[PDB]
Amino acid sequence: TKQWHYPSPYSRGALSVTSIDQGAYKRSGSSWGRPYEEKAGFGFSLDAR
Amino acid sequence: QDLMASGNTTVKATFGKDSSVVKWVVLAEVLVGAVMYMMTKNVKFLAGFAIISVFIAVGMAVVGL
Ligand SMILES: CCOP(=O)(O)OC[C@H](O)CO
Repeated sequence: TKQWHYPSPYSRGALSVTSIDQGAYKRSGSSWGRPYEEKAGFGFSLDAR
Repeated sequence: QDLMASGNTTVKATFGKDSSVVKWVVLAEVLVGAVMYMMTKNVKFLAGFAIISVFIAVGMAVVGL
C-alpha cells in the first residue's frame, strides 16, 4: 500500500546429517570346515530425508 | 538385523535326530520288509538295516543352525 508494507510468508529449513559408530560383532565359530575371523559387517545407513 | 523366518527353535526340535522322526522311519521297514516272504520269499530286502542311521546323519549335519 502507500502507508506500510505488509510482510510476506517465507521459510527455508535444512536437514543436515553429520557422521554415521560400525560395531565389532563377528568373533569366530566356523563349522563348514574352513574360515571365520572377527571384522564388524553392520553399517546400515540412514536417509537424510 | 536378525530374521523373522526363525528364532523359535521349533522345527529343529521336531524334525531332527533327538526327536520323533527317527522312530517313525525305523518301524516302516519291518512293517513291509518282514511280511513280503509270502509271494517273494527271497533274500533281497536286507540292504536297509544300516542305511537308516547313515541317511539321517548326512542330512541333519549339513547346516546345523
Ligand atoms: C542277493 C541280494 O538280493 P538282491 O541284490 O535283491 O538280488 C537281486 C536278484 O533279485 C537276485 O534274485
